[PDB]
Amino acid sequence: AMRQCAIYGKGGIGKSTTTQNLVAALAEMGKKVMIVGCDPKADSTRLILHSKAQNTIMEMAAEAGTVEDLELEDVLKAGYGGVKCVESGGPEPGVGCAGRGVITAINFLEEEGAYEDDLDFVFYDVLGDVVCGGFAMPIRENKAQEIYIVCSGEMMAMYAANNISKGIVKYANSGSVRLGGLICNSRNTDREDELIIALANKLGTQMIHFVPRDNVVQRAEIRRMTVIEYDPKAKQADEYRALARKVVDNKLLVIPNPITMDELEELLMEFGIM
Amino acid sequence: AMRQCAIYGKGGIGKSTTTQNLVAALAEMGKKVMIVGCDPKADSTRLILHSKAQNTIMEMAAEAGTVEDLELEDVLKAGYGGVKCVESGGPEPGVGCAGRGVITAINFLEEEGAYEDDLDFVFYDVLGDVVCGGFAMPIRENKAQEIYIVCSGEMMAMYAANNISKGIVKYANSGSVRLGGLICNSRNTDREDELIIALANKLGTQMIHFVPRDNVVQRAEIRRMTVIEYDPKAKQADEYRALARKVVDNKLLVIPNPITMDELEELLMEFGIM
Ligand SMILES: Nc1ncnc2c1ncn2[C@@H]1O[C@H](COP(=O)(O)OP(=O)(O)O)[C@@H](O)[C@H]1O
Ligand SMILES: Nc1ncnc2c1ncn2[C@@H]1O[C@H](COP(=O)(O)OP(=O)(O)O)[C@@H](O)[C@H]1O
Ligand SMILES: [Mg+2]
Ligand SMILES: [Mg+2]
Repeated sequence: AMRQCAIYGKGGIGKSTTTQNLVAALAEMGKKVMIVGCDPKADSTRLILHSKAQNTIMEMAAEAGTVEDLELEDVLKAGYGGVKCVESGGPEPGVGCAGRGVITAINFLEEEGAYEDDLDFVFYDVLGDVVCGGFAMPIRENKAQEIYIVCSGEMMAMYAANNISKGIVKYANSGSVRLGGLICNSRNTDREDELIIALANKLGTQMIHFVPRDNVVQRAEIRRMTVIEYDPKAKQADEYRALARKVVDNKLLVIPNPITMDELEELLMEFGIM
Repeated sequence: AMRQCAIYGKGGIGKSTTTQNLVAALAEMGKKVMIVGCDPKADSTRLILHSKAQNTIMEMAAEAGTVEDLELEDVLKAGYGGVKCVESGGPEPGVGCAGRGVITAINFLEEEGAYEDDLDFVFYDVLGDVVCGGFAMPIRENKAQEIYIVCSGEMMAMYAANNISKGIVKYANSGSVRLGGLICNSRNTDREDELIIALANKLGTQMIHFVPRDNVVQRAEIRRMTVIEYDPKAKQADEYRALARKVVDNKLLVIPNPITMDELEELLMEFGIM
């Protein structure tokens, strides 16, 4: 068995930092993981690979001629803890659909046997500001059974979580894609944990972890490293270990209950965030 | 003559708050303005209309049968200072292309004569996290000659500004779409103004205004109002008046010079933001 998970959320919310640190913690535990980058920013694997970023399947297929001329062993790269890494890529801005590389990449990985029985987890790191094209494909085509949404007390981040949840509902008649939890990536605001707990309850899920804002993240990332590798004794490393443990142990996977803008605004007003 | 302007930027950066306040300041000056909402969030006109939001062209065409059964005078709504307002709308998450409503809306406005000679400005408020589909249409189809990008010292906001600039470059062989400036919507961080000035210089544009972070915005918006209308004496009202004046007087419209991720990271490192 292997658990296919996707991390969604609005841009800049902390998807890639949270995913790579969570996965490093899983590898530290003994799990075999692969990360599939599904964001055109294409820096979703750099902290595992100690790298600037990673060359993308779209880039690599173009140099090889066709995606058929690519070999999986040339594409997947292993970094910290043996974690395997790949980036989808996408067309340049203003050219075609920003999500088109995700479809090509996931199909390539499936055909070439990347989903080896020894893997324990796959994590897709997916742009979540729009839920369409290749960005919706992990949900529409039943690729990620467990969706975790990174958000914060920011209205836009909660709105994005609600929109992703609407996408999950739309495809619930087929497949088994479910909402597994919200991850609050703290803005260091008061009552933010309570706000995200309340949002999760309205959606029917849970706040699986509250990730604190901590400067050690920036110091690790300047050195192209997860906190797990950079400073295994840091408080923040233990936070990512707690998130990883709760993901491993999580059994709540629901069809969520999207809320109205009225309910979103009411949540914001109640917890004094405004 | 009328100047067609578009406000782009990543989600949550301040596009709609900045646009509606800028436009209220223009109306206060005596300008005739229309705002075209091009973001699926569809709350780009609520502060002009004193409203929850505005029903969208996609919603309204569906109830009327066809977009041909819609009348412009039923669609455009006027609020503070006579500013005219319309929302494109878009499909639900997971359904088709998130930007498809923008194409329908702009074509409807053009055919129905919305671009009356008496208008001084049109502002499109456009989602900027992906530059594709209907979100690229104002650039691809030469609808907004002057692009202003709202950003901040946040790496993701600067990355988005760079991506939008790449879209402008891609279509520079036709039409007259140009980058008019960056608007820094402050995160209250040190050297943020200098950082955005430096980014603008590398792109070949300017920082047209630094908008401070000010709680009066939240107090105005709780009451569904621009700061201009809510408290015309507020310091922040004068900030939006300064932005509006500089937009009116701006003559620098360039084909920008997009930068590398290496240059973006170097900017961040230099100004001590990290
Ligand atoms: N818990 C945290 N503490 C401190 N900084 C963080 C934290 N989470 C994310 N960041 C910083 O926020 C920025 C954006 O995070 P990232 O994961 O790249 O977002 P996304 O992938 O959602 O666009 C990065 O500079 C990252 O280092
Ligand atoms: N200069 C500012 N000072 C205080 N709050 C602001 C400012 N600009 C924006 N905001 C707040 O930031 C949030 C997001 O702004 P908004 O314009 O809706 O972003 P976007 O349209 O880019 O998604 C809103 O709650 C808004 O009130
Ligand atoms: Mg990322
Ligand atoms: Mg907006």
